Amino acid sequence: MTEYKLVVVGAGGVGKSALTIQLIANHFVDEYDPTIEDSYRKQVVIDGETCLLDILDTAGQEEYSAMRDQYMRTGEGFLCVFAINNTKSFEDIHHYREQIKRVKDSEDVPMVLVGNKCDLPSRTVDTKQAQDLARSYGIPFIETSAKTRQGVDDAFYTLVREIRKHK
Amino acid sequence: SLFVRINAAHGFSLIQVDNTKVTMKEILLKAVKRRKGSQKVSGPQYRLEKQSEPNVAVDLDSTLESQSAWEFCLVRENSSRADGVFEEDSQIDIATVQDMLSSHHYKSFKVSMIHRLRFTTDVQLGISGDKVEIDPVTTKFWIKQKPISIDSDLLCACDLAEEKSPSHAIFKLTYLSNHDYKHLYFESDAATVNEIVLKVNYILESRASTARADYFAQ
Ligand SMILES: Nc1nc2c(ncn2[C@@H]2O[C@H](COP(=O)(O)OP(=O)(O)NP(=O)(O)O)[C@@H](O)[C@H]2O)c(=O)[nH]1
Ligand SMILES: [Mg+2]
Repeated sequence: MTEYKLVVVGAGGVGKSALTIQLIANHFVDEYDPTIEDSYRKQVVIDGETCLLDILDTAGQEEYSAMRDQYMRTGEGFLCVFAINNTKSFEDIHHYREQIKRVKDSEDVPMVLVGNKCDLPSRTVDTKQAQDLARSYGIPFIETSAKTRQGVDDAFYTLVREIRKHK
Repeated sequence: SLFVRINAAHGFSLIQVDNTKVTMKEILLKAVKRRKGSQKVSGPQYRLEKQSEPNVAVDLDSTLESQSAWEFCLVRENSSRADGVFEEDSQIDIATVQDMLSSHHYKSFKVSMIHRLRFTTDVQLGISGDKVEIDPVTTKFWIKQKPISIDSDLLCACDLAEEKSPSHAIFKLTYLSNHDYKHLYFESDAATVNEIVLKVNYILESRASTARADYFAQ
């Protein structure tokens, strides 16, 4: 039983908690209750291997940024989430990767870029631009919708695969 | 604002509460909706246990103050805490977690400010994620000290300069003052200084753009 420790990071309101619960409880949380920190275990089969997913739902608010140093050392893969309707949540991805590579003191950390809320008609972040970012940082880019469950499973499973390649 | 940790069978949930007057039932309600996504009661009902007292159900109508605790176990009524996977010993203790989560929260400290390395003045030092304020506490034979407010973005460092005994410790506060760096020294008991130094350092690892220039100069 291999255990992968996953961490969902990103700016506030981009849907980190909604994606996590969509993976766990398979339904959409319409309320926006800001996260302090939450952990979830899920058992899943990925590419023929049954895996124990340790999921960490972190805070998008900077008031709780002092927690980031603890959860960034222990985590193995990081799900960097922005919302396609929030341009700065996309720009804030730069800060989140820099902190991850700084705390982990490594240049090659399992990571996946996730553009959430792809169901909305108010897109402001280019898929060319987001794809270009992920290519520049050498990580896969997935678009997701916690409302329609689009690519929710793919986003988490890809990060597990990125963790698995790393070892 | 106050924080409690709810431990469940599949993980932990950190919950923010307004105050200790909140009922344990409301805390239960928030934890279940967070753990399960929905407020739906579902077939199994849930109970809250004080972390120190296993297998015992908390009075849901009691206040959070009644419980002299900040960590609770969320357990289904049909099951036991021992059937879960969480309630781990690798997790950071709750008091430290509350300290990290409360860094931006305003808190004032009575400390002594050192001037010219030979004099002291009793000041009350208000610290928050917004600003650090230095104010006197309680005229022909006394001039009061000019009130000083330092915006958090101007702060560069807050370090423990010296620690001699639990009743004596000195820390240094560096900040940007019109393209020049001023240094402030304060003295208090070791416990008070350690809390202040740690509180500001949490704030510093939340902001940027002037500390890096200070560290580049160093
Ligand atoms: N239309 C739509 N709304 C979404 C989607 N994902 C999340 N939301 C909504 O966006 C809001 C914020 O979601 P939430 O998961 O709480 O965000 P977060 O990133 O966890 N916030 P925080 O960092 O404060 O914890 C909620 O109202 C939620 O319903 C999505 O894919 N589509
Ligand atoms: Mg959240």
